[PDB]
Amino acid sequence: TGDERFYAEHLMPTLQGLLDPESAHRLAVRFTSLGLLPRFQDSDMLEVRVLGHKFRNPVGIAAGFDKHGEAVDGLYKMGFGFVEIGSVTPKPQEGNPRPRVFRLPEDQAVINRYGFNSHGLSVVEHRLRARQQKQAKLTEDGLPLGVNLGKNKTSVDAAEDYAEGVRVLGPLADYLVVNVSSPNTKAELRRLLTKVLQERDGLRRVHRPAVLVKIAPDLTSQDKEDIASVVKELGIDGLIVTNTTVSRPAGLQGALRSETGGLSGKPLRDLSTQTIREMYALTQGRVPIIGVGGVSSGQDALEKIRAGASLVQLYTALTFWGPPVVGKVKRELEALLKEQGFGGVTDAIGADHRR
Ligand SMILES: Cc1cc2nc3c(=O)[nH]c(=O)nc-3n(C[C@H](O)[C@H](O)[C@H](O)COP(=O)(O)O)c2cc1C
Ligand SMILES: CC(=O)Nc1ccc(C#Cc2cccc(N)c2)cc1
Ligand SMILES: O=C(O)c1cc(=O)[nH]c(=O)[nH]1
Ligand SMILES: [Cl-]
Repeated sequence: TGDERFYAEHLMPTLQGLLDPESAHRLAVRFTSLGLLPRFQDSDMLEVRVLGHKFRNPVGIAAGFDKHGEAVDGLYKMGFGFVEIGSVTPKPQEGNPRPRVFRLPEDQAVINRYGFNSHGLSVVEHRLRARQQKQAKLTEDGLPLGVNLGKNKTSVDAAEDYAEGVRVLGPLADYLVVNVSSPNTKAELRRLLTKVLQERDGLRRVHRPAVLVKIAPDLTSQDKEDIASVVKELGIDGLIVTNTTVSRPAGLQGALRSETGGLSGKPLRDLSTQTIREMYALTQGRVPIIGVGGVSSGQDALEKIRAGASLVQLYTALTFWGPPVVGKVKRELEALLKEQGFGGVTDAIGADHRR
């Protein structure tokens, strides 16, 4: 380990006693944008090709860490195979009043109710424009960029909010995420998606992103049936499974366990894996899934891959372990793939459903 141990057992715990969660978040974004990051060689086993793109490795940074697109380059430096920014809202909005981010150290969990604090499409548009061609080279080198699209608190036409997002940031993105799963803000989902896809199809070819839908882990069985049906009917390019949970699993110990918000981290892990498993089966393994929820090790990552994920993301784990957790997850995942007889990540995708 080395750096891993220093960060996990000394640094992060020190920073956590000195800074509230949102200050820590804000300072992490600044340092990451500045390249102030701890100083793992990518191997051919971790490469994934999906959503029409090469991913040097399958470990991405989930939405919500870089909501405004300020640290994209620093996140590739940290070793993420792909970066997702957002959620971005059409117009700028401040989000919920503070405090709105809460630490549950005894559960390796976080509760957040940011409320889609966003700089807005226009600010984020120019931020991405200033590095558009640098990003084109990154994408070509297997380091793609995703943009997560939200809706303003006050909007009166949710589908037009997403359509404006497709129009404004779609041309700068490798894939788009239609986030219909924040807990902080069937033919009707079909209405929404039909309209996002038509707007996406209306973009010039070199500027035409894949479109993914991100779902909650709190869906009824009927909701998952209806989502799987529409996704396959409309040709949605993939799913992100899952957002945070508004449930509170039995056994939470943190004093702030009853704060309103979505719960992330280790108590969400297997709820998210089970939702990946179900969605993979309802879509017959034909719809790429990015698996997200409580990933902090190679075993966490592989369990979601085996359940049906082509790619994984993490966020809360970064808040406890720091940047070295990216190399840790990737090192452990490679070793586990060899240990279980998988030629590479690709071979492991959905492996549980074939056993
Ligand atoms: C503080 C915080 C903010 C988040 N903001 C967003 C967001 O704006 N949009 C989004 O789709 N997901 C958001 N998420 C969800 C993450 O992208 C991810 O789905 C979730 O936290 C599970 O992964 P994790 O357990 O590894 O963190 C947020 C999560 C956290 C903890
Ligand atoms: C809620 C939340 O976002 N929490 C959080 C996220 C990230 C960090 C960090 C960090 C870090 C550590 C070393 C170098 C650099 N650039 C950044 C801390 C807290
Ligand atoms: O901005 C938020 O509060 C937020 C959005 C989202 O999609 N997920 C989450 O946990 N929080
Ligand atoms: Cl648990």
